[PDB]
Amino acid sequence: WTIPQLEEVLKRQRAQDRLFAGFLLHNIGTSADVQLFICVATERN
Amino acid sequence: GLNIEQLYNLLEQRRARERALASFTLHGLGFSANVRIKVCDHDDDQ
Repeated sequence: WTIPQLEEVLKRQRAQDRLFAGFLLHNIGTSADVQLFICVATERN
Repeated sequence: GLNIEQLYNLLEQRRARERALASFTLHGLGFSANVRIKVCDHDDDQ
């Protein structure tokens, strides 16, 4: 994909609604991963 | 309404029952308190 044919694709991507999660983060001393989990109701796991 | 023989028969028939018990070893913390206990499925591992 060169320059002039992906802007429409980006517009299409933005056109459809999306979900997101926000983060605020700082230095922790050692590089490490972050694992997220999605608890749901039923107890709760 | 139960007499000596009545409570007797009750005790022998009760001795044969099969029960789930919680065994407690308590001592008191200087104040009256209560403990509520709950059971859950054996799931130790959504």
